[PDB]
Amino acid sequence: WSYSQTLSANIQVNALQRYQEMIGGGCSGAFGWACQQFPTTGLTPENQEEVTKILFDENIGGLSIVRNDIGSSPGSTILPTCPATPAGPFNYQWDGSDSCQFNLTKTALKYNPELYVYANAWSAPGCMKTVGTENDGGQICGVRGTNCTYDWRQAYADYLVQYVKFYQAEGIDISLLGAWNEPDFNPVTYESMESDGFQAKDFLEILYPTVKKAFPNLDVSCCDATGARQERNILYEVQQAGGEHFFDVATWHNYQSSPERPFNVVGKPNIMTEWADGSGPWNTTWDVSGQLAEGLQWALYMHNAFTNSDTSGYNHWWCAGGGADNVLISITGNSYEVSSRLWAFASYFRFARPGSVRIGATSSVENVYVSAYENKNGTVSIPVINAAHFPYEVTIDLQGLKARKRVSTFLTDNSHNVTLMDQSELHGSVLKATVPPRAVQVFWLE
Amino acid sequence: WSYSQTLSANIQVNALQRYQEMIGGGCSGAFGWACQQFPTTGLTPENQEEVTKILFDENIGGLSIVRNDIGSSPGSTILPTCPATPAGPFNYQWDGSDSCQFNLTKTALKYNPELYVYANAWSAPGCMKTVGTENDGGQICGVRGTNCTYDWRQAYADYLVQYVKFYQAEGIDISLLGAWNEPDFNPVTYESMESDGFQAKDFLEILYPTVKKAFPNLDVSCCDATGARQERNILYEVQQAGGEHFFDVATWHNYQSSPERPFNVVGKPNIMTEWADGSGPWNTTWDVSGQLAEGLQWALYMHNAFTNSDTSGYNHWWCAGGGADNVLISITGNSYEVSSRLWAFASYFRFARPGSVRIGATSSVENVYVSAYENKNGTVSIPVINAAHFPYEVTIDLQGLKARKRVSTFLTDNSHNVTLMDQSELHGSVLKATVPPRAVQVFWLE
Ligand SMILES: *[C@@H]1O[C@H](CO)[C@@H](O[C@@H]2O[C@H](CO)[C@@H](O[C@@H]3O[C@H](CO[C@H]4O[C@H](CO[C@H]5O[C@H](CO)[C@@H](O)[C@H](O)[C@@H]5O[C@H]5O[C@H](CO)[C@@H](O)[C@H](O)[C@@H]5O)[C@@H](O)[C@H](O[C@H]5O[C@H](CO)[C@@H](O)[C@H](O)[C@@H]5O[C@H]5O[C@H](CO)[C@@H](O)[C@H](O)[C@@H]5O)[C@@H]4O)[C@@H](O)[C@H](O[C@H]4O[C@H](CO)[C@@H](O)[C@H](O)[C@@H]4O[C@H]4O[C@H](CO)[C@@H](O)[C@H](O)[C@@H]4O[C@H]4O[C@H](CO)[C@@H](O)[C@H](O)[C@@H]4O)[C@@H]3O)[C@H](O)[C@H]2NC(C)=O)[C@H](O)[C@H]1NC(C)=O
Ligand SMILES: *[C@@H]1O[C@H](CO)[C@@H](O[C@@H]2O[C@H](CO)[C@@H](O[C@@H]3O[C@H](CO[C@H]4O[C@H](CO[C@H]5O[C@H](CO)[C@@H](O)[C@H](O)[C@@H]5O[C@H]5O[C@H](CO)[C@@H](O)[C@H](O)[C@@H]5O)[C@@H](O)[C@H](O[C@H]5O[C@H](CO)[C@@H](O)[C@H](O)[C@@H]5O)[C@@H]4O)[C@@H](O)[C@H](O[C@H]4O[C@H](CO)[C@@H](O)[C@H](O)[C@@H]4O[C@H]4O[C@H](CO)[C@@H](O)[C@H](O)[C@@H]4O)[C@@H]3O)[C@H](O)[C@H]2NC(C)=O)[C@H](O)[C@H]1NC(C)=O
Ligand SMILES: *[C@@H]1O[C@H](CO)[C@@H](O[C@@H]2O[C@H](CO)[C@@H](O[C@@H]3O[C@H](CO[C@H]4O[C@H](CO)[C@@H](O)[C@H](O[C@H]5O[C@H](CO)[C@@H](O)[C@H](O)[C@@H]5O)[C@@H]4O)[C@@H](O)[C@H](O[C@H]4O[C@H](CO)[C@@H](O)[C@H](O)[C@@H]4O)[C@@H]3O)[C@H](O)[C@H]2NC(C)=O)[C@H](O)[C@H]1NC(C)=O
Ligand SMILES: *[C@@H]1O[C@H](CO)[C@@H](O[C@@H]2O[C@H](CO)[C@@H](O[C@@H]3O[C@H](CO[C@H]4O[C@H](CO)[C@@H](O)[C@H](O)[C@@H]4O)[C@@H](O)[C@H](O[C@H]4O[C@H](CO)[C@@H](O)[C@H](O)[C@@H]4O)[C@@H]3O)[C@H](O)[C@H]2NC(C)=O)[C@H](O)[C@H]1NC(C)=O
Ligand SMILES: *[C@@H]1O[C@H](CO)[C@@H](O[C@@H]2O[C@H](CO)[C@@H](O)[C@H](O)[C@H]2NC(C)=O)[C@H](O)[C@H]1NC(C)=O
Ligand SMILES: *[C@@H]1O[C@H](CO)[C@@H](O[C@@H]2O[C@H](CO)[C@@H](O)[C@H](O)[C@H]2NC(C)=O)[C@H](O)[C@H]1NC(C)=O
Ligand SMILES: *[C@@H]1O[C@H](CO)[C@@H](O)[C@H](O)[C@H]1NC(C)=O
Ligand SMILES: *[C@@H]1O[C@H](CO)[C@@H](O)[C@H](O)[C@H]1NC(C)=O
Ligand SMILES: *[C@@H]1O[C@H](CO)[C@@H](O)[C@H](O)[C@H]1NC(C)=O
Repeated sequence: WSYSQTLSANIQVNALQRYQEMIGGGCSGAFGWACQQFPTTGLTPENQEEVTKILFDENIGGLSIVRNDIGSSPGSTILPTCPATPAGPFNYQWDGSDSCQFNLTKTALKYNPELYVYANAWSAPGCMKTVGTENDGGQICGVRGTNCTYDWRQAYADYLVQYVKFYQAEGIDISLLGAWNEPDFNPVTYESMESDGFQAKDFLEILYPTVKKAFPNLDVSCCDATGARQERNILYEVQQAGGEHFFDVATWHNYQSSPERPFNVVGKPNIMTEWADGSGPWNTTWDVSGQLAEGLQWALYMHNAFTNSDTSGYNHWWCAGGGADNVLISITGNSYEVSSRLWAFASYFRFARPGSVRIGATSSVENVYVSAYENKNGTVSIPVINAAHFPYEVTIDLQGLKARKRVSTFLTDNSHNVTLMDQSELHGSVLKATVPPRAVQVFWLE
Repeated sequence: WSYSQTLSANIQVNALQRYQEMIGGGCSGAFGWACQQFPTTGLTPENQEEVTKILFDENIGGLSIVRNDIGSSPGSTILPTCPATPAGPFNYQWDGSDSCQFNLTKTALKYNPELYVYANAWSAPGCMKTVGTENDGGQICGVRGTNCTYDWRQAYADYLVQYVKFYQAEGIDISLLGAWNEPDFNPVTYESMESDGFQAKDFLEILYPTVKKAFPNLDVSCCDATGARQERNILYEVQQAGGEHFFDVATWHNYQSSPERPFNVVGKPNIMTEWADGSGPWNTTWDVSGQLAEGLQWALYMHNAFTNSDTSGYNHWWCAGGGADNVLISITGNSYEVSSRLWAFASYFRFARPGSVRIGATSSVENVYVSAYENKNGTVSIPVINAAHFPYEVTIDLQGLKARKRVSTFLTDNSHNVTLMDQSELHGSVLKATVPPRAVQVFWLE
């Protein structure tokens, strides 16, 4: 809703003030959701291509991250049968599908050559865990606080690297490798594995050099905790245990604690690697209810992470399929619907491409939000969020961007999906525009 | 889970550093949940008393806040029929039940004489709203951005004060009065009413002096937003509109944004007035899964709010009844179970009573959390949370508490519910103790 009233906001953007390097937005096809995106029954191949294109085409959804589950379940793992001991031999199996995640990754890469693939294990194979199963939590055999018949840490590291090798041989580079999912949480009934930061360091001291020996440019994550506070606690313990230099990227989920402050690592970026409305019905609205599933709220959640926790990437849970509101694109039979959450993603990532750097942006009005990003080639994005219920006349002072010639204005609200509204020449360093209520307006400077 | 390892933590507590004044913990019986706690069949009257005592007895749950819905629905409102215009006559009705909330409040007061009652409207009567119904959001007629036939603001203020008068005539003092619930959110199907901060100020400028004339010590809240960020935006706008001194307490819910920083108001306390696991099954465990419903997680959520957003009070959603995990005590027939979330509440509020002041407390270990509270009468509570998975030997240095002579130690973990562990004489200003893994240990100084 909105009403007639106009106020003003002053914004200053300063390319001399520089923060994090951005990675992008993304989603997962884990647990067979990639097969709902690529079913070859119901959704036609034309429509499966279109759905993936909507997500990963720079000009539409703008996404760049595909997060794949290194599976550990019957029929989803590269190690369906384990050797008796870590001496092996190991019989690795690749079916060219990987629960259709290979299809998802290959197709996303077709539409986005800058794809950032995150291979993330939810559990080790059960044979290398205290509980003897990929379900029900438990620990990698060989970290402190375990008493298994053998130390399986090297074997688990080698297994993760082999998964990466399968994708490399198909011509797909992995960008990030993770060995846990939500290690602070035991869901019991599906792939899971628990850890504190001391036990995590006990594994990372083996994983990290093993990875760099095979793939010197492959980054290692830690540790996909359920929330920001749980991640900070694991990060503290990893560093306390001596493992500061055994991971490269802090990864965390937004389910069980959300941050308003940075993470407790120096010199490492962070990615929010999973979040969704896990309980509500399928939803597409931008700003009708004010509920957390809506697109405008996701624009605001992302602004908070990028400006207050210096976050470099942001992932929905699933890309496309069933699962009610857990996807960005809902698929039923040969039909699909796009949630306006994707246009919140696009408002950031259609314009701030991988390698862009967040730069200084301030607003004189608390709920007229602004951030700004400078691409490697010097183009600049300024996504402004008018979270108020009436229009704001904004004035944007540009510092450090004198080499800019043109400005294009894009709008997302209840009747606009990143719509091009205006294009003008830049004849000074000041932008003036009226931002509609409850909207994201992106100023694209070239 | 835990393992064998011991590390140490240094803690410093300083009564010379002083923060917020505490109000307490509590819950609601709105929407008929008080009638599930006091039912006409099933739970016996003796068990109804016992459930209320478990919540509000200082020695058990330690809660002090009862949050009541000033109802607006057929059968639950003090204004069953509206006059045609704000001139009235208003035919107010008091049935002495208030959807059993009177019984909840009167029984809670019997177990806690310091009960802090928060009377909170979810919506104005439909006749005073733009939408003509208590459901489906909409605005108080007469705030900016409305074009109703009449300005109903004074009438709504008088109606809220009359509700308070009915309670005060029955011998129950109301401590806080709120005119909206989640004004950033429209659930459509139940009592709701929307507002931005400008519109809220337009009503608060009438409600506030109306309230203080009738009840000079009755505090006014604003505005029970669905999350911390939504509350900050409304508070910004109320103050931008000129309304800084038309409310007394900032109220907010933890559903759609959680804080790690203070709220944007000077000289006013804040209360987190509603949160719960809205979707999961009924749950009582302390630390088995690591899921957000668990008692240990709630202890940590409260620590975060009290130490990082200076929060003075904390409410579950419902007190007791059905509704899966939305209650602190589940009732089925003549049986009940208590969630260990209640022992997280007690770890703070059994010992930090109304009027206590949060004092300085630091820990040398990130996930050994500490806070500290000084009661008006000089006793001090120090709730330490060992969020690690092994025991910590803590050393607590006490500054500014020379005149305390005794310490009692209370423990909550998977096998203890605020159990008295030890009582010792206080020699010197140094406490030493081993805090078990995944536990809240309270040091009670007298
Ligand atoms: C400051 O401040 C603070 C805070 O506030 C404080 O403190 C506090 O105080 C309060 C007041 O006083 C209190 O309360 C109270 O209480 C009571 C009871 O008591 C009892 O109990 C308790 C508890 O117990 C439990 O716990 C424990 C621990 O753990 C254990 O051990 C036990 O066994 C138990 O257990 C159980 O339970 C639990 C839960 O609870 C569980 O968990 C478990 O498991 C189990 O089950 C206790 O504590 C006590 O004891 C104590 O004390 C005694 C004396 O009495 C002694 O002898 C002992 O020894 C002890 O002490 C020790 O310890 C402790 C701990 O425990 C420590 O702390 C110390 O220090 C020492 O060391 C007992 O046993 C009650 O009764 C009360 O009530 C009342 O009041 C109310 C209000 O307030 C009301 O409502 C009610 O109703 C009543 O009323 C009545 O009374 C009054 C007076 O009293 C009046 O006024 C009225 O009117 C009425 O009257 C009527 O009635 C009567 C009778 O009663 C008659 O007589 C007449 O005539 C008429 O008819 C109260 O509530 C609390 O407790 C406290 N806290 C703490 C923590 O401590 C302080 O004090 C201050 N200070 C200053 C200086 O000021
Ligand atoms: C600095 O970095 C910047 C960031 O990267 C960079 O900007 C971006 O550059 C890239 C690379 O060039 C651009 O991406 C290309 O886009 C081509 C299509 O371009 C045309 O369509 C665009 C989108 O059009 C929609 O949106 C507009 C804005 O709302 C509307 O006006 C349109 O009507 C249209 O709307 C429809 O779709 C919307 C969703 O998209 C929807 O909301 C709406 O409702 C409606 O449905 C237009 O922006 C663009 O228009 C501009 O350019 C034309 C000139 O062509 C002008 O006439 C226009 O007036 C306007 O100025 C175009 O119309 C793609 O074809 C291209 O694909 C190729 O490349 C990718 C990989 O990048 C491959 O995967 C793909 O297969 C293609 O490969 C083929 O070609 C390449 C060479 O092109 C070759 O190498 C390869 O081997 C193969 O042969 C690519 O995706 C991106 O659009 C730019 N973004 C922005 C925001 O501008 C910037 O240029 C850099 N600057 C410098 C100096 O380096
Ligand atoms: C400290 O504080 C804690 C927290 O309050 C107290 O611990 C809790 O106590 C309550 C009761 O006071 C417990 O609830 C009861 O649990 C028992 C045990 O159930 C378990 O074991 C059974 C085998 O003996 C098993 O059958 C159960 O499994 C069934 O039920 C679960 C429910 O989740 C379901 O998921 C399964 O699929 C099964 O269907 C379970 O594993 C249980 O038997 C009790 O049932 C009785 O009462 C209920 C009414 O509540 C009634 O409906 C039943 O028919 C039956 O009459 C009841 O559920 C609770 O589990 C405890 N929680 C924890 C974390 O321990 C603790 O007691 C306090 N300490 C002290 C000293 O007081
Ligand atoms: C900008 O981006 C937004 C967000 O992606 C787009 O808006 C969404 O568009 C989709 C379709 O692409 C909409 O989904 C469709 O909504 C229709 C309306 O549903 C309402 O009204 C009917 C009428 O009775 C009710 O039955 C229903 O419950 C709703 O109240 C539906 O009719 C559509 O149903 C279709 O699919 C189902 C599949 O089971 C079939 O049963 C039907 O027969 C039919 O084939 C569908 O659900 C969605 O509502 C839009 N959301 C919003 C917030 O607008 C914009 O289109 C896009 N802009 C542009 C220009 O493209
Ligand atoms: C999420 O978005 C959906 C649409 O994708 C909204 O669906 C509406 O549902 C109500 C019934 O609950 C219908 O009367 C409307 O016609 C639906 N709208 C449309 C456009 O189809 C749903 O309300 C949204 N939920 C939230 C919480 O915002
Ligand atoms: C919340 O607490 C309940 C107990 O109140 C836990 O219940 C267990 O549920 C599983 C199935 O999900 C049963 O097999 C167990 O027997 C139950 N335990 C008991 C003691 O009844 C439940 O697991 C907890 N949920 C979370 C997420 O922690
Ligand atoms: C997935 O890709 C493989 C080869 O990469 C192909 O054989 C198979 O048909 C694809 N599956 C779907 C459902 O598109
Ligand atoms: C570990 O397990 C083996 C085999 O059960 C047992 O012999 C050994 O004592 C255990 N180690 C410890 C330290 O308990
Ligand atoms: C509510 O309180 C009155 C007076 O104490 C009592 O008579 C009535 O039975 C109570 N109602 C219920 C449902 O317990």
